[PDB]
Amino acid sequence: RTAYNVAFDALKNGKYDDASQLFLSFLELYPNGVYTPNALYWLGESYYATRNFQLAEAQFRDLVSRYPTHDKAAGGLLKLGLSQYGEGKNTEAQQTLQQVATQYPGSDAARVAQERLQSIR
Ligand SMILES: [Zn+2]
Repeated sequence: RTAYNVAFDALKNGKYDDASQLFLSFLELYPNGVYTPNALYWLGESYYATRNFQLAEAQFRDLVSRYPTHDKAAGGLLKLGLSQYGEGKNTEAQQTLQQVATQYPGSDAARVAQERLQSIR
């Protein structure tokens, strides 16, 4: 049990403010560790959960940029687009959701991105 687990447990319990502080703290210590991509993703999700779309955008963008082949990257790009939609940036959001199907064809994330894209229209 380490700092990642302490952060993850706050998230599991729906304590999003605590989880954001703890994952932010984790990322200060681990700018490029084994669980860095995971932490960027979950920090993004913590922010997304509380409609902090600008804060979420930074985390998901970083994740996809730096770890494009990581397990979390497809979902990260999906949530980047959803965060941009949350910011009211419809053009940029549609572009990003389109990117999920292009860069991560066949992924669960690509499917969801297409569903959300059709709803945005
Ligand atoms: Zn934006």
